Amino acid sequence: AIHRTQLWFHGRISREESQRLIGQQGLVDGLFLVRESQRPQGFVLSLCHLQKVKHYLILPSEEEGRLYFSMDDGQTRFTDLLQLVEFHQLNRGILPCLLRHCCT
Amino acid sequence: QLWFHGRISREESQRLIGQQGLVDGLFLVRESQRNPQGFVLSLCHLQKVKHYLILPSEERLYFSMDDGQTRFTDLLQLVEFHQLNRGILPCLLRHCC
Amino acid sequence: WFEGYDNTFPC
Repeated sequence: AIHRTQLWFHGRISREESQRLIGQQGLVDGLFLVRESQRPQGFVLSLCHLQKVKHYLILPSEEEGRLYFSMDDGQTRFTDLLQLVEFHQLNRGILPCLLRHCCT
Repeated sequence: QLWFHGRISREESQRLIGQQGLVDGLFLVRESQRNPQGFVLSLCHLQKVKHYLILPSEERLYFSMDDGQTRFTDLLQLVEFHQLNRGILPCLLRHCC
Repeated sequence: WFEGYDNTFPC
């Protein structure tokens, strides 16, 4: 719920709307936002790379018995979305580029 | 010889692993459908079964779960390696289904 | 992978 205090968080918007928003802010490489998946406790990171918006699914899992999030089916795990974003500003991980600029 | 289950479905593997206790590190290897060349590593972690594709390629024939970053000449070597080391896995393999 | 997304990682 802290991700709601983040400006890169757009809550529940469609893929189309996320690509319009990223377009509006100039399709800069590493321009990104995070949003709700249409069908829960799941999210999409929408990221511009080489003038294209790509979409990375972030899925929740439990663990004794607390939720974490992952983009790689649990190989890399995060307590919350802020941790995930902050990680990927510095490390590409599975992404094609760093997260460089917030899409507001 | 135990861990290789020839061909069985994904579900069939989930049921086999299930009825052996859903324990951490409980695992089996199976052939895929298809890719007759392909294989799958069915592994239980947190009472959940996950399935890791094992694909062959050529440089020299090798298998990989991660597109060539980590290579094995055959399935046995991959298994033995992952008894000691996690690799891309969530836990070590230690129990044969 | 995840069908419909751009996730790429060890499968």
